[PDB]
This record gives sequence, structure tokens and C-alpha cells, in this order.
Amino acid sequence: SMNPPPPETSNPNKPKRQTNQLQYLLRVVLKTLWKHQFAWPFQQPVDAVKLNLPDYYKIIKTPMDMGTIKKRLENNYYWNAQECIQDFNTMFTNCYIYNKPGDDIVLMAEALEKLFLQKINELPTEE
Ligand SMILES: CC(=O)N1c2ccc(-c3ccc(NC(=O)CCCCCCC(=O)NO)cc3)cc2[C@H](NC(=O)OC(C)C)C[C@@H]1C
Repeated sequence: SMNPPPPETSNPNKPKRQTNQLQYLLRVVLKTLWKHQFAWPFQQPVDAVKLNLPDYYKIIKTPMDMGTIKKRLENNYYWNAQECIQDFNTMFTNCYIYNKPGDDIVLMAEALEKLFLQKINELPTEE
């Protein structure tokens, strides 16, 4: 029933870089999604205590949210763009797994994912 610790956003043992693709992911992709009217439920880890969803972290074993992604991008946690893209995809997939089709939260996630894919289709090549 309690919340787990959030995903790691800092780790001195993990290798990291700044790439042009990761810069794009922060400045274009994350910025575009963050200001969407339906972004707010995804801006921090799912608080299963607040929501009284004691099964959330039984069903969802790889939690992810945009607050964590924003911290990882700003803290230069990632090695490459695919690590970040996978985090976004995990966030969407978790929502589709836990919730029913046609739930409001699923409609919200689908709106964000549509924008995400438009922006990722436009991902620049590596410098
Ligand atoms: C992502 C996901 O799958 N879920 C989820 C996750 C988080 C929340 C959620 C998130 C945040 C809060 N409230 C707060 O953090 C307090 C501040 C609210 C926002 C203030 C405005 C702002 O700062 N905007 O940027 C409550 C539920 C609700 C749902 C979903 N519940 C629900 O009623 O979602 C509606 C938004 C449709 C259930 C589900 C488990």
C-alpha cells in the first residue's frame, strides 16, 4: 500500500553524456508535453496512497513519470536518447496497462503520446 522510493535521478556510478538528441528531448519534447493541459497527472510519481490504489505498485513494477524524466534530463543522468525515449514509453505503457480503455487518464495519456510521437519522428541525427 505504501509508495516505493522514486526512480533514481542521480547516480555517481552511472555513465552519462550530453548529446544533441538528449538536448532536443529536454528543450523540445519534454517542454512540449509539460505545458499540455493534460500533463499534470504525469508530472510526478503516481502517489498510490493519495489515490487509495494499494495495488498500483503490485501491477506496475517499472514506474515512470515526467517529473522523473525532467530531473534525469536536467541532471544529465542519461547516456543516450534511447534511454530517455524508453522512459517516456514506459510511462505511457504503465497507464495503458493499469487503467481501462476509455478511462479519462488513458485519454489524457493518448493525447500526450500523440504529441510525443510527432516530436520523436522529428528527432535530429547525432552530431
Ligand atoms: C497516471 C495514472 O495512470 N494514474 C494517475 C496518476 C496520477 C494521478 C494524480 C496526480 C496528481 C494529483 N495531484 C497532485 O499532485 C496535486 C497537484 C495537482 C496539480 C496542480 C496543478 C499543477 O501544478 N499543474 O502543473 C492527483 C492525482 C491520477 C491518476 C489517475 N486518476 C485519475 O483520476 O486521473 C484523472 C487525472 C483522470 C489514476 C492512475 C493510476
